[PDB]
Amino acid sequence: MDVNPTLLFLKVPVQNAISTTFPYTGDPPYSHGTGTGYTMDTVNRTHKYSEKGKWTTNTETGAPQLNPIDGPLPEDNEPSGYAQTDCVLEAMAFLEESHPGIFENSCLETMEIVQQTRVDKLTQGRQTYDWTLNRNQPAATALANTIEVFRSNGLTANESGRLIDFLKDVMDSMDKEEMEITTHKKKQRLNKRSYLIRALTLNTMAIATPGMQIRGFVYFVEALARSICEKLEQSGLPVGGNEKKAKLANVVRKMMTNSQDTELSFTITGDNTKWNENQNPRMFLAMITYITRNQPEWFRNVLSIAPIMFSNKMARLGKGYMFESKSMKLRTQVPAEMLANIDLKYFNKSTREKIEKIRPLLIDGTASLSPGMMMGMFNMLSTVLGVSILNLGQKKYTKTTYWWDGLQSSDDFALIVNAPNHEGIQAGVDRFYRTCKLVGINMSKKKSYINRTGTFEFTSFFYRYGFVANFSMELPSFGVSGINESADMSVGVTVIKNNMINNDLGPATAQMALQLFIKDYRYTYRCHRGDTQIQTRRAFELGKLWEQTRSKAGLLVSDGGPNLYNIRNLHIPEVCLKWELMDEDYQGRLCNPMNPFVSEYDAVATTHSWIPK
Amino acid sequence: MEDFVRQCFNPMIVELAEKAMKEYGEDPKIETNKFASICTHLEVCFMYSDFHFIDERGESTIIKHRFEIIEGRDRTMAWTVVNSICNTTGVEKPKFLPDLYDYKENRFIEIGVTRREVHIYYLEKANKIKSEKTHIHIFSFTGEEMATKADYTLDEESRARIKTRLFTIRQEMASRGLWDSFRQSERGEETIEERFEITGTMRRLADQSLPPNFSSLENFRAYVDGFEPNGCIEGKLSQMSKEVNARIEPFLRTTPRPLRLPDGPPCSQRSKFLLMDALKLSIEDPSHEGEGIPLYDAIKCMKTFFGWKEPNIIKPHEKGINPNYLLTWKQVLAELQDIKNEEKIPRTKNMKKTSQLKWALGENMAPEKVDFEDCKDVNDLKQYDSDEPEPRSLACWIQSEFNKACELTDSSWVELDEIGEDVAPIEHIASMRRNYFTAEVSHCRATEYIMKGVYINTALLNASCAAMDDFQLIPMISKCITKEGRRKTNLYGFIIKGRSHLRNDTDVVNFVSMEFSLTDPRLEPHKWEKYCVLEIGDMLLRTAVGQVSRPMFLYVRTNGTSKIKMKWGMEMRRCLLQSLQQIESMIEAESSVKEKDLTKEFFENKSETWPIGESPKGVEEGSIGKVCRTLLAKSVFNSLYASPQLEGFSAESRKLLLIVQALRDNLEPGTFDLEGLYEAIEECLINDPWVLLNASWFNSFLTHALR
Amino acid sequence: KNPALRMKWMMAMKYPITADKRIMEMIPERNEQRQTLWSKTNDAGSDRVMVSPLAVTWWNRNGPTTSTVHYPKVYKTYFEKVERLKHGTFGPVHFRNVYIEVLHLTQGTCWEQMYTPGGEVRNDDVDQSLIIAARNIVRRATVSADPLASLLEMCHSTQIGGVRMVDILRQNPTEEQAVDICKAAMGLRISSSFSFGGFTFKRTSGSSVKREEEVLTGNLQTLKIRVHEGYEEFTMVGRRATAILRKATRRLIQLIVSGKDEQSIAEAIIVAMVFSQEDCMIKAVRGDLNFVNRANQRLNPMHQLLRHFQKDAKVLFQNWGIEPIDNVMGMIGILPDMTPSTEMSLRGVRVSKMGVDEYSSTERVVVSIDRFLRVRDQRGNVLLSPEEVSETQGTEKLTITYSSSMMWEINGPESVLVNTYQWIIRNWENVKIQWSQDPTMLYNKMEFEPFQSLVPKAARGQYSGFVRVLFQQMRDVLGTFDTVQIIKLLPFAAAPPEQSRMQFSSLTVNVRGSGMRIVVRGNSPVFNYNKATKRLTVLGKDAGALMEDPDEGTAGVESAVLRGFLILGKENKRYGPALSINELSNLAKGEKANVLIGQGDVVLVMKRKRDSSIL
Repeated sequence: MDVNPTLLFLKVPVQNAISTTFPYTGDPPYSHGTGTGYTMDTVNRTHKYSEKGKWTTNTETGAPQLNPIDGPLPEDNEPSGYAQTDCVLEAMAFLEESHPGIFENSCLETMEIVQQTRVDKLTQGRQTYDWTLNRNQPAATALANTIEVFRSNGLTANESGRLIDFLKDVMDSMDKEEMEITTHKKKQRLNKRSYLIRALTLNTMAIATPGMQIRGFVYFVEALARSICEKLEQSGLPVGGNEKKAKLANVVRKMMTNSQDTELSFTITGDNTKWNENQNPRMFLAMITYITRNQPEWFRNVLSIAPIMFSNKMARLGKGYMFESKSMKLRTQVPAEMLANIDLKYFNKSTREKIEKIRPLLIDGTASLSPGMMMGMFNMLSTVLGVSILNLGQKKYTKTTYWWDGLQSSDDFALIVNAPNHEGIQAGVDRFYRTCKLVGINMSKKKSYINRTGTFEFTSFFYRYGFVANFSMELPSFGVSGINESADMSVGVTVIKNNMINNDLGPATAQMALQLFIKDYRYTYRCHRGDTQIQTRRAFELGKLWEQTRSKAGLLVSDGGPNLYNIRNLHIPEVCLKWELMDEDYQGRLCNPMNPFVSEYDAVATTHSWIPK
Repeated sequence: MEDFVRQCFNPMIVELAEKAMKEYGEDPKIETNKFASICTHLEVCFMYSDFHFIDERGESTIIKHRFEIIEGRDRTMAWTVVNSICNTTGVEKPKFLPDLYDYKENRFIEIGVTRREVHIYYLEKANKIKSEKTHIHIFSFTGEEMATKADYTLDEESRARIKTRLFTIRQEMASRGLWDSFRQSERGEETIEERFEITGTMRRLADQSLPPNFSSLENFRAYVDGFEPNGCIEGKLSQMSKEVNARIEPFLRTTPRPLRLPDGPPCSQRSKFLLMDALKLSIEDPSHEGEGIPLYDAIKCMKTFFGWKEPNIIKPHEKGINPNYLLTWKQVLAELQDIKNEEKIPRTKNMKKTSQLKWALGENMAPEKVDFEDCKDVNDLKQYDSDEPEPRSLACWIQSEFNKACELTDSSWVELDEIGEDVAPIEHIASMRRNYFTAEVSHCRATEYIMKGVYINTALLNASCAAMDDFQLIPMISKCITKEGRRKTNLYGFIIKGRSHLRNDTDVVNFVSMEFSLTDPRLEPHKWEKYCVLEIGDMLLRTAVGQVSRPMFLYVRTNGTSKIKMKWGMEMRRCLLQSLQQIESMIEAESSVKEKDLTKEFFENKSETWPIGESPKGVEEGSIGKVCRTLLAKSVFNSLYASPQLEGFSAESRKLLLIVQALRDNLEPGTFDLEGLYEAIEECLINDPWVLLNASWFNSFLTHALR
Repeated sequence: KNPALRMKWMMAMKYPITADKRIMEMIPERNEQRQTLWSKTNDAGSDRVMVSPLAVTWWNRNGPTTSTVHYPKVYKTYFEKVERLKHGTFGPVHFRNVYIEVLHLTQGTCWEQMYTPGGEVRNDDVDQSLIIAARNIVRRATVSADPLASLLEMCHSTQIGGVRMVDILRQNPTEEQAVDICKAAMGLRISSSFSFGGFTFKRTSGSSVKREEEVLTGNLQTLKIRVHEGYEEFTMVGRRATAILRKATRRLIQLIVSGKDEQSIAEAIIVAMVFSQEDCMIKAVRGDLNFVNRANQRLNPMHQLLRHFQKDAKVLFQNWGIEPIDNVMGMIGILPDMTPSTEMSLRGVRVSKMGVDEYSSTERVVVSIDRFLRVRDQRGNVLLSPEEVSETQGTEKLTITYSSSMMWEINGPESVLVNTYQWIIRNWENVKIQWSQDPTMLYNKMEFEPFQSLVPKAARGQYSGFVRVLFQQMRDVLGTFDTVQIIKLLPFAAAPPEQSRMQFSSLTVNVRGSGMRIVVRGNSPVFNYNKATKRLTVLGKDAGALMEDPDEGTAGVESAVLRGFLILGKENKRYGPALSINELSNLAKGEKANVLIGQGDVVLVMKRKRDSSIL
């Protein structure tokens, strides 16, 4: 009598109606999760999980460092960052044994790209921290400023245009005692410690964005990790949709069908939330050194620079804080540079406690965070570690009646464990839990569940009895990209086609997307169909065209003609789709090369393609 | 130069080259010679692996391709194929990615083309790669050809054809007058020794980045290089604490309990506009002079009413400015009359700055700006009130809101353009599904809300970015089509924006919104806490006892919106797409099990019953139409009430739903930490009414399913 | 986000376009309406002037024209895409889950859709057009009230490329399942070979006799079959699969099949197995077989078994058994997993390289036609039937027209509307007489069934009631006939009307998803009538010509526009000012007003004193 959509599941199995539980399917308008207190809590938790790790004082940045590796083994189920180097190396060795040569081929096939990439490759990317201006900036302008400053400071080897040359230039600049920054004329002298702390910065508006001196090394290490993952089957990256869908079915078939009827199989789905706390750059450096065994030393240095630099990473602290006095109706803002020495009476209990915890780390308005990682820079290496842990589960390594396998993608994991009895299943799951704890892999027991094999999910790819329900992508914008008629039409139709091909977009939904596309395009460009009664200035001349043409379907949609696109015919260019139907006189007028208007996407060079003023 | 390559080489080969160079992130425009080199390499590889097949007996036949391309695909596919081939045939794993694989010979072959002499290229390639059981095919434009062991898998005809292709290509470059550049660009890629030394600061940093019990990076490198595992994992596990374990709690039917809802004062409406209680001043068919302009439409809609009274406050804004709302409403009416008195009315009219206008907007209540140095010594100077809002109990008004949002309206709220014809049977199925769903939902209130929000937000954004320092007036207009087929134009109220000097997308613009209504706010006053209620007229409504007079209320409220929120509210059309996606996914899920397109009996059958509600006698079902309307209403509610709380609750409760589902199918499920999941879910039920109603739905489903 | 808003706002101004200066001395300073097509302002940082997109439209519509050369030759990529798409075909879609640009169609969430692109290859225009036309006619006639007479009507009421299809049929030796069925229904001679399982079966040695056998299926279902006893030699002919088969009394001994791909070879092998009438496959039947066509009519058990095997045959392959093979030139085996093997093959089914092909036959026989188009020769074996007709559909090199009453829902909703109005106008005299005398039968005419589909289901009964009441008023008022209105409004009355109070000012017809609107009064884009030339245009496509009938009112009053009201022509300021359609519900019997009907014209209307009733 009163609506209750959840009750739909009372007859429909949940896996079918999973889209019911995705409230947004878009980008919300609030942007909750960025600021300063979040950084405070992140640093505090990172250093808390390493509570018993050894403390030391850095010699270059002059900031404390925490090393939890090889620390005491955890005694409780709470998260532990005590990852043992020997266990990690043994796991990597076992992975190599099961997949001989993998690291060798990865290294030798990546050396070329290490020696081939150009400087401009760094231009592509997300926002970057500009040490020159001390604020997040576009990658291209940051690169221009960096080359300008280095040229001023007499470091012009990067002029060769090779990425490795620029990395050597960065090394030389970092070795220099001090440098000059000229802003427009204001000159700033950054000493060795100042420049070093700036270069190891992690700005926070991939939540964290490193500086520019660390881009190339991160790129190289991620390239090696991707190359290693490619040969790995359990790795969930960098495959697309269809292959990811097939991975789940293949794993289930391998684990279940081969097993005897007597044997019992179970599957656990688990989420590794807050996955960067317990993984340290030092363990990554260890695995990197292991990977490049018996390899040229220059390549080893280039590849190991990244985790070495990250282990001394400095984390910036938001923009600051905002205080308000209701009594006097006043508002003020304080920066993070003054948060080191300031009263704690303004803040509340939790905020003042966090400030108390993080006070002894703020160096020059930038906390020091050696342990733990930051989101979205070394994801592939984490996937490599996960697949190694999984590979350690074969029947030969386990040396037990039970066994297990599964998939890991560094954000979600699924594990199928089978054994002759229920006690066998319990033993298998417990042993996997402990083994993954030893390496520092943390399984959240409050967001994981176990059930008989057949039904589970992984990276939102919900799986039920051989059926996958990929929901890992959001719907893009079906609007006017704002270049020109033909350009916008082509890019948008290609966008919808591509989303149909891979992102698993239903046909009917694609049809409504095309409908809304046509609506928005006509509204924006004021090119409405001649038959429609809508009125505008452009409709006058447009109307004339509708009368002149002998074939309505020949006219381009931008010219007021009908939209003949559909699921079957989406890849064809709009101009080419109406080539024959277009009247000969219209064809000649439209594509006249001598037009005065003209002095990626697939489109024809018609007169409708102009550059906006 | 690239034009010649594009026009001569076939589209497929150039597309493959473009994909390959896009994988490596190299722009073709900057590197011209390498473009031609890669195109030629791919072409020669494909020709080497073209028109060659293996018969069923094993002999070589020319018409199972004899040659399989490995370099014509991406890295992942090539690696998978070569791994499978090696595992099946037990062949030594290649170090690199081979160009081609010969099935008859069951061996990997590499293709090489060079501008200079073939012998140097073969020598360097063999020294670089050839170590054991490897074959390379080397060709050149000079017409000289050679290979390994003088063995050519290709016959004489194919070799001659490839030589002719190379010769005609070379003649083309020579005619174009650019072969000299092509030859000079080749240099053998001199592999001078590469040196990368860590020194100075970096050496210190590296030495300070090792595990415990290590003094320098070199010691660790030596240790790991000589490392070989020996039962370390077993020893650590034996010495690991026994208490650490991921125990499985037997999950039976009796274990789950309903989510504990918060206690406190009831909730309150917080939407940008009224949903159940909106009122419309409508003109059936706008045919007046000067159409399209929102101001004239608003004036005409206003002129249709004559029940204006003297405004007075019935339900005042407790924590706010009550009188100034009345004063600004009076100012709005007087300004509209003044506009009526005009002759050459411009497109829009900006309200003059007045005390009541500023006070209602909040301009005179906005704290000023001053550096922290000059205000540190303030007794009550505190950090912004980042305190968790107080808990609010569940209120029944949100249930009624959703119920009325799911009802069937009597107008065509959404108008969609046309597309091409459908020829494929799958196109027929897609069109059928889309048309059925659209006919179902095009008359639902959710579409009315969508269009109202879109119009309000687009008008507000245009006004904000048009005049920066003017307090413009903006009618809340919505155009629809009745069942009969007359273009109805409804006006719900008015909005006045504040100063709109916007530099950042998150900059907040303050506006004051006045919305008509006919609901007595003394029935459920708690629902109305942010609003000021005036009684600005009386309306005559027809009932079984004639034309009865009832009060006409006005809800005035000061709100603020950000440009990104404005765009979010301007892009609500995607709710229809989401609701479709949902119903289509359910269609596919039910069809796959039966293995047949089931939309025909899903929609037209009218014999299916999907539980969609509850009644005093028990649960209640509906129709696929009710299901579609419910899903669209849910999507629109989620869009309007966008908050992190909603997404958090949905994400944390999806897992509980999945576990209950697994329980239903007798899958013997188990939970490592059920109480932790319960706390994580309940962490999102504090004050929001939408999330509280969702939790109530979840509890109802829990108590029903397990029975 | 930003680019879309930026472009939306930029296009607003008068001269948002930038063009070279030459345009100043090449196009008129303004438009025929005096609108200026350029501005003297020069683009910042350059010498280009600012102009408006109105100049773009002016150049597009009446700009100087040039010869189109180098365009077809330069664009060699997308043109092939167009050719492949248009000349390609389609097929049935299965819900289970050249080819590098059609990924979306072929593969989806959980369904597969076959597609074979085209290019410039294959047969000629006339043969393909005849085959497709016959396929459509047979497929539609499958579901008619009586397929035989219906099919004859469609064949006699259609033409191919401007030439009546009967002449082509009589003067064309092209062979196809649909064409053969149409010829057999027409009573002419058809090929001796019988089209079964999608391939043509031609006997060339041996013979057999028919016996009625009851067989218990593997699913415990008893089926009666006409089993053939006696050695027989058949050839299975198909474009992508040609095979030679021997059969004996309940025994298959040899089958050599050659096909381009493994799928066609497997289909031919399955057809051979089902035709062999082997007991093992009878024991291999699983599930309940109730396969039916679009008409839901039960078919013979053999066709049901063939369809079931075509669905899948994995559980049947291993059941045949294992037998040895010998290595021979041009000999290929058949593994249970459908893969050639040099050392082993599936029982009684081999694969060759060349196979049996090349020479064809020119033999024709006299045949009889049964109730549901099942063509059966004198001997008794089934020759042809729509159940064996392929689902492939493609394109027509030359225009093909279908004037029948059930081919309208093929070219599209616009075609449905145009053809419904063409049928109405062509039968104007008879339809007028029927409407005047016994309109109830007219409102039940099947010829209006397509229109009922376009009109939304939710608003078809109410539309029908409004139309019925309006037409009753038109009949009972007299003296105010208006043919255009009758033709425009007649088709909406097909549904079983119900009482309503709405006064529809426009009715909606769904075309290509978007819903067009046709106004009850005056002209509409869907329905336009030019009295200056006396021509009816439907969506821009001519529908015929109207001749005024021997009834008309040429002096105002029109009683079939407003339900319960009579419009009295031009407005009169003396009467009550313009009213609203909604308000009209309060006027008393005989009252008069100056209602605003629509557009910008006022019409005086009087409320009918009487009341027009309907069934």
